Amino acid sequence: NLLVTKRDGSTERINLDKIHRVLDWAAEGLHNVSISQVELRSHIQFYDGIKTSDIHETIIKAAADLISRDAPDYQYLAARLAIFHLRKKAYGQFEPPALYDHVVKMVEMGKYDNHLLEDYTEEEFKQMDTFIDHDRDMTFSYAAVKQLEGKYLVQNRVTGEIYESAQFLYILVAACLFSNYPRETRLQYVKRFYDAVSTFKISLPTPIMSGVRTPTRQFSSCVLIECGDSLDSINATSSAIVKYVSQRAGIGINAGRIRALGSPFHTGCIPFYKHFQTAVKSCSQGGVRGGAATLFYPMWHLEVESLLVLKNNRGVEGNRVRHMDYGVQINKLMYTRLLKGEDITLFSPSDVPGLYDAFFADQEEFERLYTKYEKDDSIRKQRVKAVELFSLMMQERASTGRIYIQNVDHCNTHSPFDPAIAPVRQSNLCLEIALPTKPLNDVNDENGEIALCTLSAFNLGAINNLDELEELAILAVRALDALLDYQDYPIPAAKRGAMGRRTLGIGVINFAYYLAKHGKRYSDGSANNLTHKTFEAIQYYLLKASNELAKEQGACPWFNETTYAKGILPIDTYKKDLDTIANEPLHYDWEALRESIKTHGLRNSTLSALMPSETSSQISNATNGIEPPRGYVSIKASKDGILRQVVPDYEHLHDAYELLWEMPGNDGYLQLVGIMQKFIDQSISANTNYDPSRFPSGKVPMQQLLKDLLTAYKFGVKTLFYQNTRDG
Amino acid sequence: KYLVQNRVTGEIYESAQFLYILVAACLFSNYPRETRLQYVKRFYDAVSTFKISLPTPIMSGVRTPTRQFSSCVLIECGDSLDSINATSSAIVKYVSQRAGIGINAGRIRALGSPFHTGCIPFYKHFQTAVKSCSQGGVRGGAATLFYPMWHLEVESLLVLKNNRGVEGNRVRHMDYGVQINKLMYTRLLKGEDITLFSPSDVPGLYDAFFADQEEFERLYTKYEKDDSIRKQRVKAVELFSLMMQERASTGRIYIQNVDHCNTHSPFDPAIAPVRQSNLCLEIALPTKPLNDVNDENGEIALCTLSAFNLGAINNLDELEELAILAVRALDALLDYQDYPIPAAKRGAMGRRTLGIGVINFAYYLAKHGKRYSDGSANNLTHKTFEAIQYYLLKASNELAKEQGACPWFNETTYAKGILPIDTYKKDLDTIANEPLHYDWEALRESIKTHGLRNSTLSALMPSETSSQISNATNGIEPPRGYVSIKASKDGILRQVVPDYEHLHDAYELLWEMPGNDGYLQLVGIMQKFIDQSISANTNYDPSRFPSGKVPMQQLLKDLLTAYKFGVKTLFYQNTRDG
Amino acid sequence: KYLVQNRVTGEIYESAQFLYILVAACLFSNYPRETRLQYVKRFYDAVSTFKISLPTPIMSGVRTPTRQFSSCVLIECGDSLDSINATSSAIVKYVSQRAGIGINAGRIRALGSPFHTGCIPFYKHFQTAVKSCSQGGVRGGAATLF
Amino acid sequence: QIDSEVDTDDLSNFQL
Amino acid sequence: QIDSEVDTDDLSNFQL
Repeated sequence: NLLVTKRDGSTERINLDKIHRVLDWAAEGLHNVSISQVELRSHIQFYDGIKTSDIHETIIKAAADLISRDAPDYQYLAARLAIFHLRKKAYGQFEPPALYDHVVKMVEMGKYDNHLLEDYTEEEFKQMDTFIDHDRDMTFSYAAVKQLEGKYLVQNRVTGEIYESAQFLYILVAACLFSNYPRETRLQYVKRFYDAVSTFKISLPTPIMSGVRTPTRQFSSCVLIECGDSLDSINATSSAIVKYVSQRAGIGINAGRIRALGSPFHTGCIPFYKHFQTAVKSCSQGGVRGGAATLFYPMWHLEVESLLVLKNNRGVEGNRVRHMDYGVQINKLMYTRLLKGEDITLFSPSDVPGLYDAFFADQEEFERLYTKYEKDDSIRKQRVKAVELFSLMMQERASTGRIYIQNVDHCNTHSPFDPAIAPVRQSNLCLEIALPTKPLNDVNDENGEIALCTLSAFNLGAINNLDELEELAILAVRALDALLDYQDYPIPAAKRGAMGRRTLGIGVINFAYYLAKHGKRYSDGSANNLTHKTFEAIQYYLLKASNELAKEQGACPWFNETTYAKGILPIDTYKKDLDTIANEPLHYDWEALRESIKTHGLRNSTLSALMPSETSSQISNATNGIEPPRGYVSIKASKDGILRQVVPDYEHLHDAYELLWEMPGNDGYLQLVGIMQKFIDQSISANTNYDPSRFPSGKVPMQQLLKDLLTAYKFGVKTLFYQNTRDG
Repeated sequence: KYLVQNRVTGEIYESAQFLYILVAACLFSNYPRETRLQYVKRFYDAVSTFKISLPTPIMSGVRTPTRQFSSCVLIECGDSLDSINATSSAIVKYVSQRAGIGINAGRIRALGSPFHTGCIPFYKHFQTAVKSCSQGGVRGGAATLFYPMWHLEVESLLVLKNNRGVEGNRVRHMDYGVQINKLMYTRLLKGEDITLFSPSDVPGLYDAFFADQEEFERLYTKYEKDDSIRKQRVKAVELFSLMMQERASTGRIYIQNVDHCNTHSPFDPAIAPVRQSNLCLEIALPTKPLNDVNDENGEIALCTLSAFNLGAINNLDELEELAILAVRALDALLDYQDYPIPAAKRGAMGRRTLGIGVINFAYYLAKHGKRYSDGSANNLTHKTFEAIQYYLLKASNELAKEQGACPWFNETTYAKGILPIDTYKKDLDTIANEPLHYDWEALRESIKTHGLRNSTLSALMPSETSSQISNATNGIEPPRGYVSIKASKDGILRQVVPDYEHLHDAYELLWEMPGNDGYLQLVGIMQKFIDQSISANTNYDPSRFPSGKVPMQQLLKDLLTAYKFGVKTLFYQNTRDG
Repeated sequence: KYLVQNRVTGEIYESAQFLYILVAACLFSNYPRETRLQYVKRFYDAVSTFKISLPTPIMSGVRTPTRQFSSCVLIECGDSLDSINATSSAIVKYVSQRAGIGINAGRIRALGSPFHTGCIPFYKHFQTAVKSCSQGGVRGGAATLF
Repeated sequence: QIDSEVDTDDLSNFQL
Repeated sequence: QIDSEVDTDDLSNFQL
């Protein structure tokens, strides 16, 4: 027989057919999946008086455990099953309620924002309800559902109850972001946006996906602070870091201006760097669990040798700041001292009038001032061979993976900002963001400027042609722009940044799949032109939308600080050496655009930035950002058992894919990054990769490391993010 | 190991067929002229064609001047110095003759009770008794020691073989069986406490533990409430994790479900309760503590073992003749062998207990195209062990007619009309529907009238030596792989699983099983018909679990799957590396 | 360790001169009245003025309900399992009453002799017997093996 | 090795 | 790990 405990409390015979029926519905359309296999594996685990919820997790996980490259469709059989369990868990049945009914329930329960009911009428809800296709929950992969369940759907912290499905998330994120539009266009926008996201064309960051609809207003997750050379400013920088990390934000600190050990910060940078680290980790489980930062400094800082080794797992404690990453800032002069095998002179910023500023803003003025200050006896300084410092940096970058490079001249010669007014003098946690900053001198100092960015990405895998990107750019740029007026500003300097420039950073996911589906490869140059054509489409249509929005609503108050304001487009300023690696003609009318921007302005001083991705690219089953996958199958560790995600369309494309460690070397990838940088407003989270078993005696030569460091400078690459070294 | 040879010169004096024929002659030598040489022939045939398998000391010694063949002894120790001295002396005698031992030292009183110095120092003394006849102090002599889960010192006993710690808290060269019943498991599900008591302070708790679960309920809650009684509380999630964390770490902390052993047993627990097991957890027999080595009122339990080769029989009804042959041989053996300790003779003469198992279960399952892990084999297994128990009883019933039932037959349930098919864990009803095929009521009446020669007949034991000689899978276990490697002076020994060429895709290998569930369903189905217990393993592949680590949750969930399906004992845990 | 006392309440019931006179009393109790108390008087004098010194179990137990005063036992083991066992149990009994043990295990036959296994496995066994009534690892009960 | 964490509310649903 | 040796005359041939 075998009895079954229900949700109420009484038994009743087990309904083996009801199961096989749900199981049947679920394999709808999928190929290569055995239903009997799933029953034979779950049913053996069923015990007399087992409860309903258990039967249901048992059959999900059994579907789940069958995911392999050979039978990838299980990915979906397990999802649909989980999707089903989650409907019953939320609404007690399959059909979700009417959206208006649902919203009122959620508001009274205090889990949705009441603003939703003041902003839309029941008839407007009844109409939104018609846009919803609840059948789209059927298209998530299983690794997707696991992420929804854990990070996205509105739920219970404590009891663990789940209150909404995915289509209710998408529709309400849409309602909220587009709620202030006028009646003529609003619900058209809500529909057209809802569609873009629920079909995986536009991807949103976690705090947006998790919080837009609920009473919260915290969504800034990406802050950039610059610290001045005074106690007040360090106190201000620290306090600001504190505020922002309490709200789960990654931070880019520029502490380069701090004066060196034993200057007339008398006790030097390191003790102040430590103080930043504790600010950063002020809101973390044991002192490692959330809160993250990258700190920046110029390569010529007097204490650089001592800063290069801060996260080194050897050494003594008063010389170690290990729970932060660093970006070393380099320009053409340094690299020239490297090629010519001469020295680099270190100076403390406090002793060299306008060297620091010329570093970022005017490379000639730097030349003049550097050689000038080198010659002057009265100035405290320090010489070291340039082969030495570069090796030290590279030896550290290799050892930890996380000593990063900013090429600060590229950031200012090829940028949306004019460096005489608003220079880019740092990046953020992941090296994709590049924005101007002003140091504060109190937390609430109004003359300060901390930089924020609001992020997103197109799914290159989901669009059927480049011109599909027009609508998507419009949707993306409008949503994130509404978001800016919507979210909270804990620090006045941070509002000034966001209100004054309204900067955005929209990237891509699914580059690798995209490359495969057009039968190209990272490593050999076969993809240069496709990549050039693609990022043209991208930048162009992102500007076009921001231009159109600037007409309808006003360009951004500090638009006149940009190059764009003067008629200078990225296509005028890209590193000229790219000319030698691609010949793809421009396809779109950039002069029409030149004039239209110059006249009407832009809503957003920046629009593009290539960021890393993991959560987001799981939800759509897409390759991560622009990176080649390590393998065909991803493994995540989870209380619910092993999570597997097979790269999109494996069965047809396993020989199309170029996997990470199958690339002969870094050269094609960097050519591809550099081609993106021709059109991207900010930077790219660009990796370097080294397989030790490709090198004599299993050891990576300092020669290849530097030769690659220069390949990237030459092709105009602004930043280098992680180094990955494979084991064996 | 088998052929009669020279210790020193290394000369070999006989071949295998001379072994088989003389083992047969010897065991059947007292039969009358009309039947003798027919029995010798019919037995010789059964063994030389690999249908019946005999243990090592029988195969090695029956024909020669020796008389030592007991290789499986169970002692129970009382709570007094005399008894520890008696238990120890008995252990000494028996290990000199290469015997494995099950000690029950559960009755020993706890540290600082009115054994004033506690169990551990006495446990150590048992260990040295055990190893008294061993090369360097690890080479031969083996034992498993038993205790109830509620013993005051349990936390200190759970960690005895732990490779960390200090020496006066470590007994590492013995295995342990922790004894559990329904109450404990209930405190686990409900996440409440377990109260520990020293057996000396709790009148009839120890006895009710094994004999009467209700009387235990009543007495436990009663003693929990009483302030005057030395006791100790601990969350039940804690103790269970500790046990399971130890079982996992060493492989060799074993479980006895003592209620199952007494509610589903050939013995009536009001007269003769089962209060322990043996070295390998397959044996389950009643014992009485001695108070001197030669104490006549003592009872140490012995069993004489064997097994059918499921791979060698062409049909289930071939098992009739084999049961007759098996049961008659081992019965003759009982009158034949020596008895170093009077208590041990009383056991063997009074109940004449046997334990006949199987080898080649895995091959058998393959040859019928079934699998451990998925439930495809439940019914075949149910049909098979029916045949087995039935025909084993039938032969012991027939032998009881010809020669007399055993003197203590009236202590069994069988004597009262109760068959195993009346007493099996009812939850098995939900995992198989195989009808009984044999007439169990005809059998009920015939046993009740004529008796049994042997109070027990069945016990599923591990096997290695025996299953090598016939090229059979080991006991009831799935093979780790298709090829076995042994280290040998003569070079590497390889044995490929029987009929590989045809059946490599039939076999379900150990580490190919999704988990423990089907196997435990199969063990539980055997336990419906087996007189004693089963040497049942649990298995865990770390690379099937998030971050290569086996969750305490699965360990306990399996511990309960086994209780539910009525499984009496759990023997080794195997954890694969990588 | 001499004065009669409750070992949990920590109460002391007697004093040193009661110890001395009453120990005299018990050991001379069965003497003929013609001479009894005279003996009792003189033995008390001798011990109370430190001229004669007595062993602890006599000093702490004589006068009390107990009768275990043997602190000092010698056992000879023969070369046979029964002898081993007998030796082992003798030890266990005595060490549970606190005695120290000398043990002659010299005649146990050597390893390899036609009991194939030799002295050491049995010597471990005596050791565990000697310690069978002691805390754990290094605390109480002692022996010397010859 | 072993994952210490034990869920009692999971367990409480088992019948012996 | 990493091979300390660096060739400057190799390098001097790179154009930035």
